[PDB]
Amino acid sequence: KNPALRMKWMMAMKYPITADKRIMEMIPERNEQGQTLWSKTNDAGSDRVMVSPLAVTWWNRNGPTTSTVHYPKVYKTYFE
Amino acid sequence: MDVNPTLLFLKVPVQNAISTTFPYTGDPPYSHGTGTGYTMDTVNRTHKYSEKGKWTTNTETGAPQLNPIDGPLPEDNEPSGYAQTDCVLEAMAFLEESHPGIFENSCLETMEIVQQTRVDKLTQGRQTYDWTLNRNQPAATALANTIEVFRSNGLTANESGRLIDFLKDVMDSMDKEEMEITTHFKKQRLNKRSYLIRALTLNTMIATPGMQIRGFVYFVEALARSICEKLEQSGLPVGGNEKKAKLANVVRKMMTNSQDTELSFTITGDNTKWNENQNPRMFLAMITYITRNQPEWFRNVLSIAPIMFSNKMARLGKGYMFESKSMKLRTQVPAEMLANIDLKYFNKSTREKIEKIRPLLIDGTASLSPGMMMGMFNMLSTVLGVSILNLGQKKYTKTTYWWDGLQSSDDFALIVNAPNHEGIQAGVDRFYRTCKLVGINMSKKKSYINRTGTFEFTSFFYRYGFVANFSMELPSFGVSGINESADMSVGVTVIKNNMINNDLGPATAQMALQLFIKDYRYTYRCHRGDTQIQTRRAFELKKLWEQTRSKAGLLVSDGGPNLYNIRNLHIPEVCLKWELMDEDYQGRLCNPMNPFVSHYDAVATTHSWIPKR
Amino acid sequence: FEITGTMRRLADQSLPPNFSSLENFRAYVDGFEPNGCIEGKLSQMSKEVNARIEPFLRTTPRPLRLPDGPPCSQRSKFLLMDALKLSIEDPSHEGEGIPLYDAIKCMKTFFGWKEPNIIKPHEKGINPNYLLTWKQVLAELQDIENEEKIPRTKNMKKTSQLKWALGENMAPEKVDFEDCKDVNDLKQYDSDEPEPRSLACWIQSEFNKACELTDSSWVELDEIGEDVAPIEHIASMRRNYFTAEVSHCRATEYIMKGVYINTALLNASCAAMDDFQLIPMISKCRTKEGRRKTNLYGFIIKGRSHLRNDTDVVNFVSMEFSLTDPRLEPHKWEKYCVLEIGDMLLRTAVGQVSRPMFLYVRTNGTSKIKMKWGMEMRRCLLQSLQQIESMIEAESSVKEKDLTKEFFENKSETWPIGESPKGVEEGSIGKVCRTLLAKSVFNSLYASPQLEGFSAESRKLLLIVQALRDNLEPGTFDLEGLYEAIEECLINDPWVLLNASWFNSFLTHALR
Amino acid sequence: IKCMKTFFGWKEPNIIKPHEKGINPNYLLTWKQVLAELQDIENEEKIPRTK
Repeated sequence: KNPALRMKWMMAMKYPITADKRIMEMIPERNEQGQTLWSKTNDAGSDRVMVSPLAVTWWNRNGPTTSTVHYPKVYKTYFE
Repeated sequence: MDVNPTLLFLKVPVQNAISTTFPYTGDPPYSHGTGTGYTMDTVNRTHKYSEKGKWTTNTETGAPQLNPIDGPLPEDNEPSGYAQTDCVLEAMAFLEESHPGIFENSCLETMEIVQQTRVDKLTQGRQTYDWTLNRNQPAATALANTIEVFRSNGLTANESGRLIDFLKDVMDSMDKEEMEITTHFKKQRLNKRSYLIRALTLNTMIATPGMQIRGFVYFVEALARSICEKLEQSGLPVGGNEKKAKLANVVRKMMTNSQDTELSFTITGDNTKWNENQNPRMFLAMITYITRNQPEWFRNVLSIAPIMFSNKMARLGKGYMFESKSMKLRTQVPAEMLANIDLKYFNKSTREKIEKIRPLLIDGTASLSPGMMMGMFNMLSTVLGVSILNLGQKKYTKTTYWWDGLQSSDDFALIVNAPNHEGIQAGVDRFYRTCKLVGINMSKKKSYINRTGTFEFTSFFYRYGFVANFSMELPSFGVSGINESADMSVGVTVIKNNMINNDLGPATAQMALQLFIKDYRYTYRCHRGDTQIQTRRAFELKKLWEQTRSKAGLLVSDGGPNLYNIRNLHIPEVCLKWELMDEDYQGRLCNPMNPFVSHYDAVATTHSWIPKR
Repeated sequence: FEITGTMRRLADQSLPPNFSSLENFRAYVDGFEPNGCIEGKLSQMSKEVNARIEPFLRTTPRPLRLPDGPPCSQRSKFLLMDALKLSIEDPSHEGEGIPLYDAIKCMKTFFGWKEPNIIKPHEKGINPNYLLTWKQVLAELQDIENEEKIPRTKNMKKTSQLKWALGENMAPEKVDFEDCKDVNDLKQYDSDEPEPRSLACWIQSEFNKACELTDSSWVELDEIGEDVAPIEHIASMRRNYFTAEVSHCRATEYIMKGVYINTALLNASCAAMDDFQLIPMISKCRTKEGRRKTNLYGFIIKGRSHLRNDTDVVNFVSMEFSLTDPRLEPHKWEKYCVLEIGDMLLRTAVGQVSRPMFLYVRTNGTSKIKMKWGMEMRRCLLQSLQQIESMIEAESSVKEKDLTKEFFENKSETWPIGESPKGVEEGSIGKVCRTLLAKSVFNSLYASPQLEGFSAESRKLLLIVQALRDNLEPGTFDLEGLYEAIEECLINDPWVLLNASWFNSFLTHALR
Repeated sequence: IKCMKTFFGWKEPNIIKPHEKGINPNYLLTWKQVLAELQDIENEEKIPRTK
């Protein structure tokens, strides 16, 4: 019932995140240290795959880069 | 040396260190004071303060309703709900006279609000007594249950989308002799009496009403809010900053024309048994006076909630629990067995409650015609109190003394000016008796009077032009538990709102931010990349740390530092750092093609993931 | 919009008397004119209905009458001032150590174990069961090294002494009333009025020791954004001056103990619902030289924790190390059974001294709503700070300047903070901060409806006394009613009784 | 494990000096398996004495 305790408990789990099936062809299963980034396990009722929080940091430090020029202007009020 | 914190009041005035007298500043872990015995005591107390009323069995109900108003005037200072219709109407008339046109205008804005009122808005509320399951359920499900049962019957107009048609469907259910329910798992039938009694019960949870009355009470609350917004003496429904000025305003208004020889005394007053004495029939009279020279339909809509509150009932909790010392049992009795039962099974104290309540038992629900419950007509009671305060002008008292002040739902502060001490006493007595005439009782034990300059009103301690600025409800310095991106924004927004609503101090806000950031980092394992704490993420967060040239642009979820302070809490973290992030970091973090997101103000980043279900 | 049927006939009875129809009353109201009935009904009203003001002089207030009876006893969930720690140092490679192996490491540093014997017996328990429970705790910590794989958590064997200690067999059966109608002794829960108890001296000593300074840092707060605005400078100055003085206080250690223990209990209750899991009482601090230190206070054996609501109760047994003899103040330990478990060797300045080391054992019960209350004890800092800050802003308004510097930096200790044989002593701003933190912590620990009622009702008496001290001519309407309202909350709670005694001392010193 | 946790400079392995009489990819995979099997320790319900 309390979301905070649930979040704290579930972050201690191994693959608390859900991602698209295509993630397995974008990030390696294990990183440089041998830590597994995702597991070949589907979601409870959908086609999403179980994913570790390490995969988000792996994407943020090694993922493909795109153009982010119009992002500063789309949230015009927030950046102002 | 024996430490004694209270001795701090030998030097510091009490109003300055008043915050040290509040033990919790939050919500204590016992939440006691509720039960069947408490409800029985409440009903007995309500019917005891109005013993000299008129008893009458209701035709549609069959329970003895008590009408105490227009009864004998009280002889002593004990609580009494013997209100007077003529006095109430005179107070309303004088209130309208002193503020010409207020009732008419308030009727216009109430009509404007009532026109486009949506049924879905009724989902916003606390726990509601569901009349189908005979139990407490959230309003979001109670509304669905009632509309679906109405759909099962010939009451399927509430899909018009406007709450007026839903209320009309509620109206039409009154004149149907059979209410049928088909639960997809049985056939249930409620006749006239059963449905009527189930539609007029106040269920324990302080109690809660059913779903057929929340719409009716909302319109009268809106009308009373419109009335109060034009009233200066009311302490509702304003927030904190716009309310702290009202104390100074009323202090100055009573100390300008006053010279140095006219005495001025202020009373920090509290009202005793506020809800056990005010009567819905007087609220009916006030509603009728307010909406005069108005369309019949609008007057009819607003006139029914006092009627139902005059013909309401209180549910008797869940029951009582027994024990045995031989067979080792904990058998219970529900509420429905309190009508016919053996009185030896209870102790001495409960027996008197049962003997007093037994005449009022009808199908497990006690009859409670006089009185109210906790916090239903707070705005209307505030209007009545302001009307009583309005009688303190010199054009109404016609005497050397005159009073004015502030009135909240049940709290009031009253300043009275008079040339002499005897005039002050006479004015206090006249205000007391005028309140007694209208069913308003002032707690003598909880009230005190002194010279003007220091007083209290709704936990606002005014002393020589200063009001203490501390928060009576501290924030939660914890993660909301949504995801990394949402939790930061929600926490900083909570801190900012609590500063701009409860007048949280800047240093306390900074320490709350520190505690929240600590909790966030420990929950999401996102400690700084230069830290020595080792977790499962610590490797990756360090590989992102040395890789990044501008380390002050990294998000906290990415091992970056905290750049938040008092001046930054209105800026989202991504926006706050979108000048120090590296180009590749910006491309990776805000890539639309990331596998974590799929198509309270946060930019969509890779940290906006969906957790496991 | 129209009303027909049920409400048309129902409204006629929802009117003032001498009225028959709702439409008749509605028509009557439309023509109402104020003829001055209020003045007439005031003239008819009896003179006994008044609001007579009795003056409040410097001889009117009387001291609160504390109840009589046997002295009060400790009811805290862990030992406060009698706690003993088994500590181990930790460099930097022990980052996230399992609480079970930290407890084993802490116990391996003690070689003074003896044959246990009961020093003070519990009057309402089977003391041999407590002895056997301690022996089983000691034995089950040595079988860990004898397993093929090392377990992350230890679940104890469900022995008879644990079953009695955890209340696993006295839970009676939920049977319907129809099957037990004819029972000769079936009554409702005996709600015997709590026995009044007198105020004992131990609680004041507890509070005194709670405000003192320790040799370790107990809070290490994270960094914040750089200060630019002047208000940020003021806030940072206040917060840094508050934290630098409160970080070493014993109340902060109590906060950390509560947070850690309640977090561990909640985690065990959520995870091992059927196990008699052993939970170490662990706290972590920083030494004066910056080394991490882990402290073991004792052990908690948790019962079955099938929790559905927030009011379901988990039973547990707490065994806590101590060096205080329970026979000095036996009345404080009414609910404990105290064993003698070892001989600690204290190396004081005059050499080594051998002192008996005791174990305090009692059965307790908690719940999810109580554990969440204990987990969020860091709020006691946030409260305490705003109590100091509000004392500054209120005082800095009459001078229309900023008095932050004049409070912390001014080395004149100018705040009356306690009693003494000679008189009222005075302390500095830092001691006041620690005293306020200790008061908040004790309010959290000894939280009860009696404390809430006493605080609310004595706030009014404090305000009245303040108005008297301001020569504002205070006036009351029923002072005896207020006094009876206050004295109703004083029954048996040591913390509320201590606060009432504090109020009595302030009242006897303020009228001078 | 404690000694290995003090190093954060791990990199993607590649063969610098191949063995003239061996299958170097087997050595690369053996090192990768050594690294991976040291992280599965935390995924066991009980901690083993030897791996």
